[PDB]
Amino acid sequence: QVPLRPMTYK
Amino acid sequence: GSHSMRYFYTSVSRPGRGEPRFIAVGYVDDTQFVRFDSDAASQRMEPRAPWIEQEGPEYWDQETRNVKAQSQTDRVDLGTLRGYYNQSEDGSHTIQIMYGCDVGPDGRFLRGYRQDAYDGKDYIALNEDLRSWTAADMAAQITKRKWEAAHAAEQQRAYLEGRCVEWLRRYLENGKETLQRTDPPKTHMTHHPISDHEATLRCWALGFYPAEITLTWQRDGEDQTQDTELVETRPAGDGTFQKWAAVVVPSGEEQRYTCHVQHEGLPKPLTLRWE
Amino acid sequence: MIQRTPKIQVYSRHPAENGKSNFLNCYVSGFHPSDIEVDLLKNGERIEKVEHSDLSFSKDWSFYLLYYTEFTPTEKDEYACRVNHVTLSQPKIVKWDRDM
Repeated sequence: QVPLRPMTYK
Repeated sequence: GSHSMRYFYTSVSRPGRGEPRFIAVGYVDDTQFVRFDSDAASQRMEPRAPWIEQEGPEYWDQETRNVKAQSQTDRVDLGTLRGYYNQSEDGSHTIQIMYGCDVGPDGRFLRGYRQDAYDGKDYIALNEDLRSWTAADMAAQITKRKWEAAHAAEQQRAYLEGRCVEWLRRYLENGKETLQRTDPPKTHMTHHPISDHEATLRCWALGFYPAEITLTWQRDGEDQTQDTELVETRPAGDGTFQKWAAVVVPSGEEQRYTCHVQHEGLPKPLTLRWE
Repeated sequence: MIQRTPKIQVYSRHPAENGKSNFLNCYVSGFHPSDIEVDLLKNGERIEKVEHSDLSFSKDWSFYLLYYTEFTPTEKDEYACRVNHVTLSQPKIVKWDRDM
């Protein structure tokens, strides 16, 4: 299962 | 033994030719189980292994939405990094991301990972502590600062130590007959005279799993690692792997050469001799 | 920017035996960027409807890919892989050799 939400923008 | 779950994301920009191509693939050890490709018609997270197919519709709708949220993030990240390195708007650039967790034989969490790259080189990576970051250059330093102010690590750690291992253990159980196995390598030797004074001795390793293996050529017991040629381990396409190592020996001296194979599968390291 | 030349390997899933169904593989790894052009050939002609794995990468960020097709070898039929990539001068052709 992938994270529920993506990482903070770079 | 230990096991791991790992995902890989690749975002390739293509200015003028539309939005960037996004591809994601998931793995449990050396076995892929899911994939998302922006240039595919479905536009859905799809199954790549028989066992992941027991997951209901809600699972697939969730992975699709959350993996699409990821393409969205990478799409704009591609833009800002272009800025950071003051690169032209017409060039093609790529962002690669790998992340996952390892668990031991008892299913316990060993470690988590999260590393990002820009144009084929390291950009920024989460440290083993899952609490601090390591920027590779001054540009990634800008991202490191933003990521700290947002407590991004906390979010990553929560996943890597929680849902990551929870689902890793689940997949290992759901596909136990296929994932918890080791296929020992099948080995044989080939011989190719290069001239009337030289010949090539190639040692083969076929149908083995996991992919990790060691092939070595010895002469009269003496290790020959330097004159030995090795190819990159490759997939047979059926879940097993292959690989070979070769050595050029004087015509008539092949009896003195031995191939040693090491693999998790085989109880004991094999030994092959010509003739 | 970084550029790496793909390593090309052409082979069959199982040891080749005339008349027996098998799979023809072309594995390209260690390359960068990801754009790459791969084709399996039979008697010089491009084989239609070839499948390939999903772009993934290794430790060093270099990509790897597998192009495959289901076939059954014959004594006369000849196969090969054709590959192009920014790192290559022109399309590179590697013939399949059973008894390698």
